[PDB]
Amino acid sequence: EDLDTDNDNIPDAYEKNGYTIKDSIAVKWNDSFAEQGYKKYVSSYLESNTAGDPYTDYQKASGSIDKAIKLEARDPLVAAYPVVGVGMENLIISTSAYINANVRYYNTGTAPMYKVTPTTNLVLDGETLATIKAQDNQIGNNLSPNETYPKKGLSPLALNTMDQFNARLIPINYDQLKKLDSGKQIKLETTQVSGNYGTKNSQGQIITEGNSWSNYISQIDSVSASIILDTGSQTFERRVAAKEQGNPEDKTPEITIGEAIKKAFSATKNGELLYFNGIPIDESCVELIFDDNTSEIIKEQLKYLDDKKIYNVKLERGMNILIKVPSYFTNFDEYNNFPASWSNIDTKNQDGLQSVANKLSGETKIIIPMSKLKPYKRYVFSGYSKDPSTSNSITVNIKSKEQKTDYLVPEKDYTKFSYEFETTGKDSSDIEITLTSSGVIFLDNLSITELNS
Amino acid sequence: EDLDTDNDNIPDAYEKNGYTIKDSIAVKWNDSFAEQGYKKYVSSYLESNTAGDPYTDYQKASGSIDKAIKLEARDPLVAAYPVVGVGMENLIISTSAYINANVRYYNTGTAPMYKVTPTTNLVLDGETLATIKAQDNQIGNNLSPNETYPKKGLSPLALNTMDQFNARLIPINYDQLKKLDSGKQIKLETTQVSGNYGTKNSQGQIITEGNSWSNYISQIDSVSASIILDTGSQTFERRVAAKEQGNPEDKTPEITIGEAIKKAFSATKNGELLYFNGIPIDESCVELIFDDNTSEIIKEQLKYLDDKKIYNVKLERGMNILIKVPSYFTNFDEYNNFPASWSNIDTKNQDGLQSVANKLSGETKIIIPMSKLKPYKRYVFSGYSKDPSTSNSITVNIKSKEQKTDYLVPEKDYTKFSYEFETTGKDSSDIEITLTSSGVIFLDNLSITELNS
Amino acid sequence: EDLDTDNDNIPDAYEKNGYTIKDSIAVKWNDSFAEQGYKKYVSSYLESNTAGDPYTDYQKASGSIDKAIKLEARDPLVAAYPVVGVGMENLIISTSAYINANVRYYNTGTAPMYKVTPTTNLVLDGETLATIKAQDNQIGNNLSPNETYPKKGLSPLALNTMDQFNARLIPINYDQLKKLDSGKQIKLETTQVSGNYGTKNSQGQIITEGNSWSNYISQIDSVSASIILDTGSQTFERRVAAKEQGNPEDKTPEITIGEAIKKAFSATKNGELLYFNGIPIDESCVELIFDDNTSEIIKEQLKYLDDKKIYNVKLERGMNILIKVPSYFTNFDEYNNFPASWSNIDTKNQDGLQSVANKLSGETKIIIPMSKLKPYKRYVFSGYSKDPSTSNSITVNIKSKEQKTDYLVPEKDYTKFSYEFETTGKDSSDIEITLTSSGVIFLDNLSITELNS
Ligand SMILES: [Ca+2]
Ligand SMILES: [Ca+2]
Ligand SMILES: [Ca+2]
Ligand SMILES: [Ca+2]
Ligand SMILES: [Ca+2]
Ligand SMILES: [Ca+2]
Ligand SMILES: [Ca+2]
Ligand SMILES: [Ca+2]
Ligand SMILES: [Ca+2]
Repeated sequence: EDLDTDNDNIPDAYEKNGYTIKDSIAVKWNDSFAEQGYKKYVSSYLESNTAGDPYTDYQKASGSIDKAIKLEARDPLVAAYPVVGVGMENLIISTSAYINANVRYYNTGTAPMYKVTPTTNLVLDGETLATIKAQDNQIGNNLSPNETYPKKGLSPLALNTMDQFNARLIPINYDQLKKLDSGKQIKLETTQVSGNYGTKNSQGQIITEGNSWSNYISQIDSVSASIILDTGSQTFERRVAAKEQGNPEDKTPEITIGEAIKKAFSATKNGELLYFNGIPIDESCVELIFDDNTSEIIKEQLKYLDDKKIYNVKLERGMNILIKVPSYFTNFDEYNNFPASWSNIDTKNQDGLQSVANKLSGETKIIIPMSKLKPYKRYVFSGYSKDPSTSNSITVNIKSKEQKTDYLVPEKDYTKFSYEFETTGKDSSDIEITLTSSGVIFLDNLSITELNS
Repeated sequence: EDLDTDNDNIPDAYEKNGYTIKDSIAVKWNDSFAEQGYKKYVSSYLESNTAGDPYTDYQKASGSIDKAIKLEARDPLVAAYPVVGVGMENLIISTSAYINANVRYYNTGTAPMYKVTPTTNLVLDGETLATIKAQDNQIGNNLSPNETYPKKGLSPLALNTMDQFNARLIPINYDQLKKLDSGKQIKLETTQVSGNYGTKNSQGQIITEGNSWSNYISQIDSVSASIILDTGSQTFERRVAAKEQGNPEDKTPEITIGEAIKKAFSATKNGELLYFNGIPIDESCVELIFDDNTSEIIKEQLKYLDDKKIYNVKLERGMNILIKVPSYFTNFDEYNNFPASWSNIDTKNQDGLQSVANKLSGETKIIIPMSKLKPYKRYVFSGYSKDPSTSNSITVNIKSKEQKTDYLVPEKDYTKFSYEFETTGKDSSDIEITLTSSGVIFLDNLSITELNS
Repeated sequence: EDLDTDNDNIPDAYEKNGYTIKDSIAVKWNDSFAEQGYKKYVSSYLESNTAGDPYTDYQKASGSIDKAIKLEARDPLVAAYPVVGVGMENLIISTSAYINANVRYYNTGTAPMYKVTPTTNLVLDGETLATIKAQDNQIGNNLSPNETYPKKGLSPLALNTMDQFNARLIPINYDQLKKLDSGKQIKLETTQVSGNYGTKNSQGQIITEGNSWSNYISQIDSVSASIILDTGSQTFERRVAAKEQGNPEDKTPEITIGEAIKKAFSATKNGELLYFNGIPIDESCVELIFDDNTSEIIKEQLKYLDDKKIYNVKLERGMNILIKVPSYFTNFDEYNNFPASWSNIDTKNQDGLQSVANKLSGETKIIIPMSKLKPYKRYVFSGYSKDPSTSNSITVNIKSKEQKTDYLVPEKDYTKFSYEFETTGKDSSDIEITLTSSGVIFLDNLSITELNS
């Protein structure tokens, strides 16, 4: 109808159901609008800023905001939130002594952040040497998403001043140098970052002076769940709005984990498979990492669902989700990046997850060279196994810093198994993997994924 | 009706009685609204800000305030009040000499506090070495309730500057080092903290510039009673509005201590039992600590009440209440965390406080290992005893720094007994507890609670 | 009609089709208006600022903006965007030691930029010595396009102060001088530049105080493609607005690469040939340099087009295009700047690209003196070859740092061939070029172009 409780130019009936923006006006969603390229939006009819960002639902949906904001933040359920961190490129120490850093700022959010003023800590071993706020020489005027300051091809900015105006960074005593010579080196971490956001005033100009991102950080972090996606080299962090559990007046729409991922990362869905930029981010092709609360919530909710899939679990406020695209992934259909081919593989099957499976009759042993491996790193080998007989056990031998010999009992249906090991030393013993089964098994989606060192 | 004396969008009749917020409008409370999850609110019809905070009754009730504010502060009788303290994580001294601290700020209130600027004192023994206000490098942009700055996983921020811009902390003379070498160490206490609160302006943005928390601290502290709850590791401080005694024009609603606790901490009530987060905070399961004025007020009011319970005493302005969840608690029904089982215990009874009691025929002696004990600490052993005969006396022997031998005369009904002792030295004599009675007694709710060292 | 969705004084029908400004009002475009000197403008009817600059479509089209802005930015599809860089004219080092620079700012954009405050890095070899922001003494009040500060005839401005107020630039230790004496010299690069833009207020005056160019840099860079033109001595950088691919609500007009170049550089078109300032910038007379993404996009789009020309490819958002006017260019019609004439050239032909071709029967060898050559530089020799027989192969011998002997198979129609070599040392061996073919070939548009050293 024409009822607007929160006065954001979108009718309450349109917000409760689907709606789309055409010619800068909101209209009812129709299933025939998807082939033209339109997207269906849903938002709370009792709140103008469903996601908690400075931009209302209408501004996000109609694209009436800064054009450097990523389109993923045009969804009213996805918050435009800059994530900025400081990377320490180089360290210089020279005479007490003086210390200097070459650093570069990174942005992994959905919104640009003007006037970047990071605050950093200098910690050697537990003890924090100094806390430094960015001075006038170390302030970035612009920082667009998926971009750095200084940009690519430019040297990292210098940091040598402790306080305002002119100052020199200096350890308090010779003990710092004494423990530096022993073999202890210095970290750098970011405690907070200050910056501005852009709005259009009554004169049509863009102002970024009185608009502070710190006025919305606590609000966004309290009404949303965090989803992080790592692709080995690039990382993307997103916040998705979720409804309150015990609040009856909370009208935030409810979406699942897969729907939230698709909304936050704008991943193309080809019927059922989900692709980010041609890289499959489907549930069975990636590693999912959760904290204790999210893990227990998902385990509790899974038993009440017949499908029993992570992507079908309703998103809830306070969730932290990490997605790790496997470094090595083979499915015997369209991708096999392993430098060395597997042993005793039969592709003549039709019982696989997507197209076919691997009919293993005996054992499979793989020799992985360490040239394409990262030393001093923890890895996880994951896979999907199928055994209708449920009478054969699989024993696995993994070569690592400590030799691992483990046993597994496959189930009737496809079951995921993951084994964690650690590799230390580049010029060390070669990594060997072996798995032997009593009879004939089905294997699919074998992955090697890096974890924290 | 439609009479609004204070002009806060809530009718006076609705405020005097119960009311609830539905579709952003206030409506009469109905007993059938509780099963939908709604809450009943009451507030003064002669004051827009009943609790004394910057947010009016309508804004609190309808949730038109900053979303990082805890839901306990959505009650008009509970004030959104940040409680911020500075914890001194590490101390570094090195050459006169120079001193540096690694500190972290903590928030235990219901509202976020922006631009945290604490003021701290450096006291060694009585004499205050220096008073330091937080500089630009030591200011926290955001500080959400139940969160720290820097957040978990980040090193504590450094403090080495005395005055504005650039300065070095330094003792005035060698006497400081002379008495430091003797074995005297340095404390750190917070005298005041400066910060901002968030409000939405006419343009829909959030501004935290001219909004100071110091404009409301004295007002809140003068029209409210303080309730603190300690759970061994976490502490929560709340302020609950109370009416003036001699003022006839004060229309603040009157609530009891149990109702105030439930409102302030959002504790679930399962008929009669009260739980915070699964931890029972019922009157008989926790330790209640009061100052002299509150103690005498409660003792005076108890004699005029037939029920004779602390939680049924009307809350009054100026009250200070402390709740300490017992470290060890046994009730013989659903909880027994004592590492060593009790002696001569008979659970076959039906005269207990909730389900059953302990039928002790003789004596009970418990040997508590000091591995799960805190040395150099004062402890209290509390319990509930019942003796219909009223002819048997109970003598208790408690091993501590000084051996305690005390006598008790149980009453006809259940009576609470508390004994205070001190344990000194980790590698000291083991703690022994014994209590002997002439005949058969009923024992329930035995608790061991830590006190100040 | 009279429908204005974005309220920029231009009807939507006029924006969708062509329109022109007459007597400060927008009117329908007519084909008879071109002979009077009028230009046809197109812009999005759903956005007031199609290009993303602080000036709306009407202000750009009608010339209601600062008069120092170049007329190329009067097109609503071309953004008024200043490009400012710092050129290091001289370096002085003298005693640790002190360092001073003589520098001059350059502007290669379409808009003037007031209050220029560049930020620069001092890098010797990887390590960044210091980052310096322009102080009060090094700020340029005005910087017009194609102009410098200080202007021509004035000495470059001095830079010797590191921080605010008064400071002296100084290396941290003697290691800087130690590696300077070895033969390592210092670069200077610009990380960012701050400045203002001019707008007219309600009183008719021009204000450049609160108008910051950093509020529009990220917006312009995200909705436009960059085109750079280098003419050996002068460089011009432009941004041309392009539409979003997947957005159905993006109404930005679509133009080709040649049309975009003509719009951005105001190049006169004499039917088909395109001239910048009498220098032909036609597709076959210049070198086109693309990044990987633009190269693959253009290759993909070319196969779907019958004409198969770069200038007919539709411009797309995110494109980076570089145009290099060849240093030496001969076409046997109206231009031959080679100091030494070619060998075995027959101009009696009528099958050339524009007027005639070169009928080569045998081989062509050219001796190019190094007096008009730049030592330690990489060069490219390009040309167009035609062979209807398609039975003769052409072998080329190029003298350089390494002697190059390459083979080529000409096609039936005109085909472009490019060969890259490097010349090192002014007092080195003379450069020789030779190319021999089995039979009779057609040669046209022979060019020598400088590349990066
Ligand atoms: Ca609405
Ligand atoms: Ca809404
Ligand atoms: Ca498969
Ligand atoms: Ca009222
Ligand atoms: Ca009121
Ligand atoms: Ca009991
Ligand atoms: Ca228009
Ligand atoms: Ca327009
Ligand atoms: Ca020609």
